[PDB]
Amino acid sequence: AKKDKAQQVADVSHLLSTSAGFVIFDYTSMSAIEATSIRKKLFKNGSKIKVIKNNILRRALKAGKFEGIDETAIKGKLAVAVGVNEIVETLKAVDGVVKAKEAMNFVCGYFDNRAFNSADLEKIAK
Amino acid sequence: MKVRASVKPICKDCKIIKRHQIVRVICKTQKHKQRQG
Amino acid sequence: IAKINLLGGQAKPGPALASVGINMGEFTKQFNEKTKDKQGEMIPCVITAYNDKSFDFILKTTPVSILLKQAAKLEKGAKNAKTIVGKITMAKAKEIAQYKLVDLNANTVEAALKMVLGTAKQMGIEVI
Amino acid sequence: EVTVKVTGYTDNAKLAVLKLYREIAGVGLMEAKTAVEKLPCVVKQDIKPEEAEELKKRFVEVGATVEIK
Amino acid sequence: KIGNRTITLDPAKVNLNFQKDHIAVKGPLGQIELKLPPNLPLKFELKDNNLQITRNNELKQSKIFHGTYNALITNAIIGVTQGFEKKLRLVGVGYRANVEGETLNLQLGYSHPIKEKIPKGLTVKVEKNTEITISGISKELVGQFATEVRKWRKPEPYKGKGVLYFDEVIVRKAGK
Amino acid sequence: MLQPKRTKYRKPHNVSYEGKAKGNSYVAFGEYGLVATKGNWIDARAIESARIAISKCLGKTGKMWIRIFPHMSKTKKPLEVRMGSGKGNPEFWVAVVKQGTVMFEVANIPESQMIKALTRAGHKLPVTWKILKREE
Amino acid sequence: KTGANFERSVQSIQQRLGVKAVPIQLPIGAENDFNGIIDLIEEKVYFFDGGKEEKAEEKPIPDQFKDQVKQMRAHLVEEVANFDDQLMADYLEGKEISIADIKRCIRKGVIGCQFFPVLCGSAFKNKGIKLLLDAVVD
RNA sequence: UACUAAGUGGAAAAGGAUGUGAAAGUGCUAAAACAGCAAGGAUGUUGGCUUAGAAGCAGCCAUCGUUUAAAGAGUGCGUAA
Repeated sequence: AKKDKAQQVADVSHLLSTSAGFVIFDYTSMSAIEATSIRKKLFKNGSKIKVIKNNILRRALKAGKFEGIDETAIKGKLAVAVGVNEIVETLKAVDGVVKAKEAMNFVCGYFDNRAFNSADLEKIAK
Repeated sequence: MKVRASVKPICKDCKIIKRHQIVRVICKTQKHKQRQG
Repeated sequence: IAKINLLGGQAKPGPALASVGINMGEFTKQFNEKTKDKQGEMIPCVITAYNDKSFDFILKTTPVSILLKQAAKLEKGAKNAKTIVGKITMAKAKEIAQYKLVDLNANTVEAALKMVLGTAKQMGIEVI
Repeated sequence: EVTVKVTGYTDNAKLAVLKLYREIAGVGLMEAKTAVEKLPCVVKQDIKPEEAEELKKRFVEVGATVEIK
Repeated sequence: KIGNRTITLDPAKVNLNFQKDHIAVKGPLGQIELKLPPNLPLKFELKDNNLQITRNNELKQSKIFHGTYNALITNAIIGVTQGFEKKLRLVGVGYRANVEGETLNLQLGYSHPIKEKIPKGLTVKVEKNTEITISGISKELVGQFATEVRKWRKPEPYKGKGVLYFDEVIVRKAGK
Repeated sequence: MLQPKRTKYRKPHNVSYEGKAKGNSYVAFGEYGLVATKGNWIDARAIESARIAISKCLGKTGKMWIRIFPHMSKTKKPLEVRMGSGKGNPEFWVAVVKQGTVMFEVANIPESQMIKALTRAGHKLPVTWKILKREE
Repeated sequence: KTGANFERSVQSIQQRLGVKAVPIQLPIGAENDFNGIIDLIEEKVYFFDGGKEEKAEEKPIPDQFKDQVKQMRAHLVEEVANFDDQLMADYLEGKEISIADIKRCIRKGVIGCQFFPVLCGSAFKNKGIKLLLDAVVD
């Protein structure tokens, strides 16, 4: 119920706090085959790939001590690449996937909490 | 459009309409539709 | 798009594949020489439905859904899971699961073994 | 993927190179001749290395400058 | 739901006046007229950039009124600001159409000439002999007119030859 | 089809089906059951038609029990005869059911196919059937 | 006749058989407006007769289809370019080859089964069969 | 004071029904639940009898697992599979 919602909000907020790097990106017609391909690209990598509920997502990023309180966790299939622990490999892989398609919808987040544009991200990661 | 006395949904689409206060059973196909069933 | 699985001895069989828009001799020779090391066996192929359709065909390793009969040293894949047909050592099953680990959604050898057990459920013989 | 492009001809065999461009897939006289009249012209793309290797083999057997990847 | 269906008003040129039997909608695409039924327990209040309707009682038919009149107002607005159109694909061998004045006459399967009258507010255009576009003024008028056009001949499951609405498909039946 | 062994008298009263359930007034052996909302008479042919319907829709397993056995019999007075020569000629056997009587019970292949089979059985008899579940 | 589409025929021949059939002459009209032929070997020939062929109307090739000829012309000699190298030299030069020469080349092709010509006409309308007879003789 | 939409009243049933109204309950949700819509809706896997193939799904017999938020040897339609 909502108590479990709050408990999971606290858990994922703590996970985000200890894993300072986390970036959320949405993409059009999210197919299962391409999701499997990108997930297999992050083999044995802590980052998780899913879509979580928008309400619980906004509550989590509210309680996650992260940039913003409720900004973009609405209006679209909220694909989430929850960066966990090491997020350099995750950052490079998700950015390569972003450049792979026509354009991936930059929702929010950063590689270690201090927002910069993705053009800056692809060059700092390099 | 069949005539019966016990309507039961045979196909996926076997909906009913009391159109002009007269009951017609209709289906996506032209065969499974009914009348006064 | 459909799935296909046929003999590796020759890619010439299959009229549906030749009618996609790719020359018969093209994929025939290409597959037959890409499987020249090991052919004359059942192999699952995958191809797409492209407009130009010059060559968009690739193969996969030998299917593992009823292939445990190869490891079970028997044939006649059972319809019903009522009796057991034989025994397979767990070492070989785990080695095969690792051998097919990279292919599928499984990310560790254990998940591939779970899938092997799931597909062996029907056969009547489980991972033993 | 590896492709092959025909550079400057040898023996100036316009007929022969036109037939070479025809034998790739069974193209007609008009399009093949227009392609040949342009010195840079790709034969085919999206093919495996072996068949492109035989394509280049024919191209060097007939005789012409050959550009490949 | 539709009992709670907000209709935004565009007073740029689309202005609505109410007579309890005639609702007039002025806009760029001519003018729409809605024949309000008599003695309605529903109040259709116009306001700033929005239109709100509310029943003054609690009746089963009042909910149907709430849905239907909201639907009618929405259709009137969209018609007076954009209108509606249909694309008709006439799949045949010798089948074709051409218009003279207000009479569209046809070359179809009968040995008899075919003619039909075109109502006002429904502009038809025949680019190629087998394609027609019908830009209507209301979904009711255009739908009924399209049904009248297709009632002469319709495609069959054995063969598709007739006035397709450019969005339908047929099945295949064995013709020996 | 289902008849008694010996009959000391072949000619009882005509029959009356009035009254409420006296014996077998409930379901006591199955998991689902069928009850009659009105007292009627069930002859051999309809009983066998219902039984074969149940057997066909039962599948491979399924346990069924009738709460009664066809006991009563009917007589037919000769046709095109004038009034009064005795009684009728003995005829088919029949079972009497009263208003509100549970007649049949099922188990083994549960409630989905149970209700399907019960409908199959009841669609052969004039009685306005009523499906129930035996409670434990 | 309804359904007699020139494109349908000239595509179906190659799809079903692929015999490199060369369409020589071009019609004028589509099953109702059929009124003559755009000759390739010679100038256009109008046929106003709806039956019982008696006269052929010699006319210059229509302007809007000159290019329609040229492409096919640039193919037709090219289609008989598989017989000699001098024809290819002329094609490179762009020099026109004599109509009699290309006619004999098509004759050699058809008798040798290298290719086969295609002509148009309607039996119920009797248009352009004199062209067929001329081709048969030549 | 409730009901009517059948002129039921003002003849009849086997039957069937989101007909109407009332009552007794049972769950979630304004964070926006449900309907619709923009989508995805996947792999081992075309499991085997067999239809001069078993292939998702003529049918028949088993009737699981992996990632996922999601996917059922599949929910069905439908295809020669």
